[PDB]
Amino acid sequence: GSLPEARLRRVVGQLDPQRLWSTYLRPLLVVRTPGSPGNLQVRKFLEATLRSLTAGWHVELDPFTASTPLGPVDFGNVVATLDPRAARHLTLACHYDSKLFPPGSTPFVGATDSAVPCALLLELAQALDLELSRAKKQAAPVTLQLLFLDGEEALKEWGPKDSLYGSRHLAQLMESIPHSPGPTRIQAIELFMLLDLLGAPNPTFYSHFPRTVRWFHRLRSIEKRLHRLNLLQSHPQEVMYFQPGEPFGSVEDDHIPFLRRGVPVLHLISTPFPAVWHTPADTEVNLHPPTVHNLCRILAVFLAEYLGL
Ligand SMILES: COc1ccc(NC(=S)NCCCn2ccnc2)cc1OC
Ligand SMILES: [Zn+2]
Repeated sequence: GSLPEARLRRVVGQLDPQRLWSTYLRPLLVVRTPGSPGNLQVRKFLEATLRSLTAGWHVELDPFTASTPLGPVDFGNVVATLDPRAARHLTLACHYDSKLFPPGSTPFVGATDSAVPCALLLELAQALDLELSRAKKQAAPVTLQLLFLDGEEALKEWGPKDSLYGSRHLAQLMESIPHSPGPTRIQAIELFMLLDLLGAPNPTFYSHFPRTVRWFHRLRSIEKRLHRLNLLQSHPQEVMYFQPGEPFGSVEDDHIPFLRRGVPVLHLISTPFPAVWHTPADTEVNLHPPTVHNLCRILAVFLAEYLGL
């Protein structure tokens, strides 16, 4: 089910690039390492923004303390589920923490990693609010869930035990909570789409999981179409972002604890990584706004086709 063209143009017209940039992105671009005041302030900002949406999302924190290389630290995942009555949901996810670096440099704000992914989820929820509201009122069978995960990044060196604090905790939590039909909230996740490392110029994505390749092909088909319809900028070839063929390698990320429990995953991560990755230069001024908005348009069409909005 692809959107009719006139309806596609209306959905793209519901996006507001200034809102995405100023209302959703800019407030995130602060140091927000786990346990920090700035991380708490970004967590509160995400929650209050999500609760304001007219669709009436269920918004809850998953708070926990875990041992880290810095000692005990408190983490909190933000979990927004549009209709908690629904059997299942499309889940879109990203991490809202920023990686800790030691004092004495320009502060690391992780603009691509992952402030842009967070702002994209907020803008999609806002831009499709009316249709999401009306689909919930119709008791649609598949709802939408947005996860803003804390503690993706290593606190002092990446490995199985110093990374993915929020996603490890949340997948285990969901496994422990019954859901109908379920039998647990893990089985309610129909597709887990993880956005990471977005906003740099010239991203390239590959399909990381054969099991979900049909959704990857759908994103490619949407890129192609929007290009044809003169709705992408700085996009001189038909297919630039969604590359065919095998990936250059897999990337450990917040999907792992869900993948291991049998959840279907699509990993929407640029590979190669942004040039600025894990340097202090991963900032607003180094983002490529036309690429951010192109990605937002592709995702908005994807979301509207996936949920029948
Ligand atoms: C510089 O290019 C790379 C460096 C390392 C890896 N390998 C892994 S397993 N990375 C895990 C990344 C986790 N993450 C996501 C966001 N911030 C951190 C791959 C890279 O290019 C494909
Ligand atoms: Zn990172």
